[PDB]
Amino acid sequence: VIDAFRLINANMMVLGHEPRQTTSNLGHLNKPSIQALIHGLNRHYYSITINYRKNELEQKMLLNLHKKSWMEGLTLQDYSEHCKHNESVVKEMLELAKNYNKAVEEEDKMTPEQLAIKNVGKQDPKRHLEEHVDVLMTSNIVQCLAAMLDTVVFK
Amino acid sequence: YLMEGSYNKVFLAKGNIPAESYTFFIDILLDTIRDEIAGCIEKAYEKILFTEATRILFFNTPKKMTDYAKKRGWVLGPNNYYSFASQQQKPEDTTIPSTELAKQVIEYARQLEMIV
Repeated sequence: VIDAFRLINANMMVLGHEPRQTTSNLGHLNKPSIQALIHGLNRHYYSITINYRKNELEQKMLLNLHKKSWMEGLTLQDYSEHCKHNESVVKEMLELAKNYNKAVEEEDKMTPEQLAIKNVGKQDPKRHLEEHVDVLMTSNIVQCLAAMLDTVVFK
Repeated sequence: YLMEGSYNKVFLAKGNIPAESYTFFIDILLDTIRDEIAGCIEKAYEKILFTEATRILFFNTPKKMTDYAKKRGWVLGPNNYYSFASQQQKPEDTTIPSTELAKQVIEYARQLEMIV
């Protein structure tokens, strides 16, 4: 959000002749913001299109630098705490799964829009159960995989 | 009888043939029996004197076992035959399992993210 601007002469408006003498369909690509139009947009000043210059040396030294780590790949993340995390998450599926049963019978009723609005105050096991499953599978797949990868890299 | 270990019956049937002597085939079975019997006894058992294995099948005191022992193992000692089987040094390793396991889990990752 920049939208660089410039002033228009008061003589032109007094003369009434439109400024900027458009000679290409390049400036009329961005719809002026209504908030900006309320003020002196196209009345006391005119916007100028703004673009950016990017090069690989700049990009590769920013994109391939921002979120990176050196050696965290081969770290087993507190093996004692890992299974404890699993127990807490899995135990949540025991109660979450039970509520799933109670959330299947009462569904598939008339006016599903009524059913759709009926899920605006209470947790929906359909989505909550999936969220836990997603984290569970990735955490162990990564955690387990590092176990065999390390067992060959180091002796 | 051959499918199970019951072999004392095989020699009993070897002397009872319906068609004829059929010896042109019984000779073939000898190769398929003695080789199997020796293999079974090859396990981690203890010493067996040259008195059971000698008078067991059909023969009293031949020299066949002497040749039999020669082509098999059964180191000769003070009337002492050994059959040692450890199969313990090879097991108890995961480095080789490490490569197999790594491929396995990656497939779980492969078939869990990319669209088929």
